[PDB]
Amino acid sequence: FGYPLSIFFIVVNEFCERFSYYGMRALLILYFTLFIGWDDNLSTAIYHTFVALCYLTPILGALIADSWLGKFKTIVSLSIVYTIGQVVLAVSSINDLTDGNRDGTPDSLPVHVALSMIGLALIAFGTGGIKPCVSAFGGDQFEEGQEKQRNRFFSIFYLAINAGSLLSTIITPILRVQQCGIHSKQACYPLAFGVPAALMAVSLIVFVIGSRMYKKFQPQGNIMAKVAKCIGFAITNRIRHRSNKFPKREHWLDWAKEKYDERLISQIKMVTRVMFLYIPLPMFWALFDQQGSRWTLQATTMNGQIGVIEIQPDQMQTVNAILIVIMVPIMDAVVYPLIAKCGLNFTSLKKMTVGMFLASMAFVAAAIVQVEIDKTLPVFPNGHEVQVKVLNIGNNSMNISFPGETMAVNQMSQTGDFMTFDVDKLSINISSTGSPVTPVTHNFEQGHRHTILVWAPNHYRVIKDGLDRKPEKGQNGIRFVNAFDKSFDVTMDGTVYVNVTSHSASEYQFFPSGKKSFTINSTEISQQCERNFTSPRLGFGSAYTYVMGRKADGCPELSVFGDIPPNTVNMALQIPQYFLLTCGEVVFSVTGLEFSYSQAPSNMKSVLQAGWLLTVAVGNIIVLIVAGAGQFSKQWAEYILFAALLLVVCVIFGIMAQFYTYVNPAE
Repeated sequence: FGYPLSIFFIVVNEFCERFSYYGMRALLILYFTLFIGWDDNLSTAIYHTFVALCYLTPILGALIADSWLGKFKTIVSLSIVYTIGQVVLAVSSINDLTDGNRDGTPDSLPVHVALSMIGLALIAFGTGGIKPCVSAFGGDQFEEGQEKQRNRFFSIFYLAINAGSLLSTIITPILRVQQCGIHSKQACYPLAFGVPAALMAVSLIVFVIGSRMYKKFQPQGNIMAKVAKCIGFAITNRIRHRSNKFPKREHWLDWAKEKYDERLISQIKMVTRVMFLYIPLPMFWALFDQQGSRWTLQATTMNGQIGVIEIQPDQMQTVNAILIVIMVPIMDAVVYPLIAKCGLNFTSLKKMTVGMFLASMAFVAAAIVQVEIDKTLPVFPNGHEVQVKVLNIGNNSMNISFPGETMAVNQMSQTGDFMTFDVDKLSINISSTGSPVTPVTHNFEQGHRHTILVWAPNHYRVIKDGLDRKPEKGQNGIRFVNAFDKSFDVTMDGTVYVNVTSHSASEYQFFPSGKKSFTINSTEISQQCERNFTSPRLGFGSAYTYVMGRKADGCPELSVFGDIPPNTVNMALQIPQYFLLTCGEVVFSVTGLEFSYSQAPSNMKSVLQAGWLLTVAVGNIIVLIVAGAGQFSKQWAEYILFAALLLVVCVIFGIMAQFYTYVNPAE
């Protein structure tokens, strides 16, 4: 190979940039959901504000590059700002800052969240600035060699962007969940945010110099005229005047005489036409980004596919990337067999319409899958009702008499699932074979779950659960229940249960996933029986009750009786969702960019990109004003609402496609 290695250099630049951006996105959503956790709606709102700012930035970056700075200076400065933002956010994620002085001033609102917002704003600025420059500059470098140098360029660059996304998401998710082997930090986010910063550092080192050969491009889009036109006709028509000439045509033509009256204004009219076409696109773009955000939120509460290997909450975007790559080549031949042996030809505008329809199908599938999830969800009753279960810890079976129903609870067994009763209508009676009926005498507080431990017909007690608010942001929980005459203490995974009183229950605390061993110490159980036991498979968001009874020799035996079961649905459902949304994105994006490009002069290729980015940003703002403001129901509500809006936009775009004059060899 030749000494000029610019190809490797720029493709490495692309890899690093995309890697960092997608890692940032995934961890952003899963951390705003988990660590700070203002609210799910607020989290997705902040994520979509970040995305909207990132997609609004590129036009500002191009204007700043046009104004005073140079292309190289602009790109390097924006890369530096992007790296600084990532680093400062990563520092914000870690909570420790060792200081000689003991004085700590959080500056009213927490330093954590404030530094996080500053970092995200900085990285939005940086990414928006750095995104457009590289491809255009590489094309302008040596377009002459279209024969095969240009072809190799495009191929390697495509491989690069595709890979930079996939590895990004997978590796970021993996890193996130790692208890690092350093000074005690059970945190997750510091290292995961730190990793992409190194790639930006290297890429900036990769882009240190131009190897004594580049080219300079100051003018981009002529923003002066683009604002002058608007201010001109608006001011001229607005002021109190006769306006006896043409309402909008004469002023437009006049200002064209005043300023650029040449191909400039002609092509401005040209694009103003193709853009009025873009106008209704926002919904599709809003839907794809809302997808990323709230789907990573819905995947948070599904199953995990423990299977052979856990899938991890934020790896469904990996499904998106994989399918994108695989089908992009498939689409060219299989899905376009030309006329083949049928009677239809398939046009770009109806291709975009079909893409919107496929996206609507993706979101209706999302809605039905979301409904399928609620088949198993902790209800947690509202006030004025209580939720009661009975657990047997004695050596005999009792017949528990609920109002209207009586069931027998065997030795070392529990009743069915939690049953809710009215506070005023609750009357529980306890009796066994040959024993008198003993009614319960306790004041059950409304809106709470109660467990009844019975070891004798005339002996019972009431224990409140106290988890009426789900596993909160935590994963899974556990209690311990004492069936021994004397109390015991247990240390499980380093956490110590202290003085679990006789015939009572221990309090709740959360532990990480996996099998955990515990050691139970008491004066009632001697040292000969090994007091260590290992937990059976523990799921996400679950809670279990462990009862320590007497064996034949009296040594403790394990008793697993779940109250809140682990959530189960299998991410398979996210797979149809992602297949359909992928197909949609592919066809829509490719067709639109090419058709928009085909009906425009080569001179304003950048203006179409600006329109595309503005469309995506407006869609993000729409998702913002829908998600942050509207809080009525679960994911199903806005899923259905977005599907309906997208279908309406699809039919409107079809009608618009029925009436459009196209263009010709642009002349």
